[PDB]
Amino acid sequence: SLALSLTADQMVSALLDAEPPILYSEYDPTRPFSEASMMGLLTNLADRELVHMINWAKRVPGFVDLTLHDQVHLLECAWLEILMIGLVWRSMEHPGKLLFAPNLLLDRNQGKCVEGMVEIFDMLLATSSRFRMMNLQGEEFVCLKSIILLNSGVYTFEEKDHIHRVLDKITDTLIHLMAKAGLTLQQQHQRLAQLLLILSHIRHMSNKGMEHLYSMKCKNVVPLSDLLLEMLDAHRLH
Amino acid sequence: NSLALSLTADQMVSALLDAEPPILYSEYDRPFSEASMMGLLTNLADRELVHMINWAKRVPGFVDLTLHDQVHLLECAWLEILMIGLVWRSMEHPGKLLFAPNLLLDRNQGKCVEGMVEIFDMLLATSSRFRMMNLQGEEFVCLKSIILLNSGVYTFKDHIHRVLDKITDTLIHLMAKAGLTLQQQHQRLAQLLLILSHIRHMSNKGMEHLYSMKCKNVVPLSDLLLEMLDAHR
Amino acid sequence: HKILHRLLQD
Amino acid sequence: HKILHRLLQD
Ligand SMILES: C[C@H]1CCCC(=O)CCC/C=C/c2cc(O)cc(O)c2C(=O)O1
Ligand SMILES: C[C@H]1CCCC(=O)CCC/C=C/c2cc(O)cc(O)c2C(=O)O1
Repeated sequence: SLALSLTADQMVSALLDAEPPILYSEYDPTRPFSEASMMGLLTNLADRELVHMINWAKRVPGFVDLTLHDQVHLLECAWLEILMIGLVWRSMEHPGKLLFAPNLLLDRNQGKCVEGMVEIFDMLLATSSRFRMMNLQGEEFVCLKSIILLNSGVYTFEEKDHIHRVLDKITDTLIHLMAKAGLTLQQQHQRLAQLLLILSHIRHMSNKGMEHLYSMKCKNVVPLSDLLLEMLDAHRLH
Repeated sequence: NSLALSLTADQMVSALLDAEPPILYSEYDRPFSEASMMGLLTNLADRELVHMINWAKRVPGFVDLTLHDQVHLLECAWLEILMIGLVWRSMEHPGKLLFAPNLLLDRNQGKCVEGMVEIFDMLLATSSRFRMMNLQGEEFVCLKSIILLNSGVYTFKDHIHRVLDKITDTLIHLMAKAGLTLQQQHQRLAQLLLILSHIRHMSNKGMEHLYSMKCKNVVPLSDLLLEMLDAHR
Repeated sequence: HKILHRLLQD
Repeated sequence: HKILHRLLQD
């Protein structure tokens, strides 16, 4: 395993190099919004992001060493979390707006056009505002995203101790980044705690979002791809 | 400008330890039905909640918040608080959940109630995780206080986050006391706080289950429990 | 206007 | 079996 043989800098550059591209939406400024249309846009984007995410996870150090079965499980639990922290990250410098795509920038008012959406919009906007005041760096973001992929499903399965080992390495990397930025030890630990506590909120937003996705599936007016349905079924809501 | 920030790490620890709620008992019993087990658990939850409120008021910095901010934090976190408490006292009972000293249940009994076994397994997994980490009581009370102040902080600021830093310092101070190196200190801190993500997940699953119990309308739910539940939608 | 208010104030 | 399974293989 080369994942535990990587330095902090080698960890950072690897994660940075593995970054998925910013995809565009099929958004038509001519077309008036409807519920079905806006949701259709968002579910379509998510489906396309998923393909890039799955191939991104392969390039996360340590993920390849897991069994296929364990890879499937981690991605099934964490996929909406990964999307969400990605959405929040690229929305950082657009206060009061979520940048789903470069051509798809939405405020909370447009989230109200979809019943039950607004609550999730506000939580995402608050997360994005929190990253802004912390001045979250790209190097820290990619660490947090990899932590989510490895940590979220680890309590729901010999192989775990390897996962926790990789997780410990990423923690080392975060601290290395903070010490590099001139922070004191007290500040390093405080910032580390601040960043990891965000993940609690990201889990919460995902759980809520998953429930919303389940409801969309039931009223059956918004087209959901087969992959998106399978990720949804993986959480087994009733 | 208040008193929580002035405390030392040891004064923080002793305050939290002193504020700990008591271990409550369940009713003395006959094999459990779905309604009987849920009755005992909801009854227990209601009595634990009353002690949780007084416990919360004794967490340094919580009294400085407005009445409405205190309400928001507790409404958001109450099930999380119950769960880490349940998980904590279940540590020395592998494969079992110690709801009360006279209510020690395993996963087979979680199947007395539909949809309960998954929550049971998640709690059990969390408990053994704490066990394998050798979680200390001083670390536990820090984690529980953290859950209280953090879970609802993104659904409202500065005071709360300063108290959170204060507890992080206290957590690190505890690990430095135990003889852990700097690397082990921030590694363990990370390991502990990542558990809170799972605890959040368990609480969200548990909240949905409580909602469906309300809809079934067979298990008697107190008004307090009903209000705490309705705050999440 | 809730039970939680009473418990926190007492 | 499922799609995630296949995409993780290729
Ligand atoms: C607003 C939130 C509700 C999440 C609940 C939901 O409706 C998911 C289906 C629509 C997808 C939205 C979406 C798509 C992406 O490519 C990235 C994302 O972060 C999201 C997303 O976070 O949706
Ligand atoms: C099993 C789980 C399902 C959570 C869902 C649920 O049924 C909540 C209502 C019954 C109360 C359970 C309970 C009571 C306590 O005093 C402490 C607890 O940790 C719980 C609890 O964790 O409930």
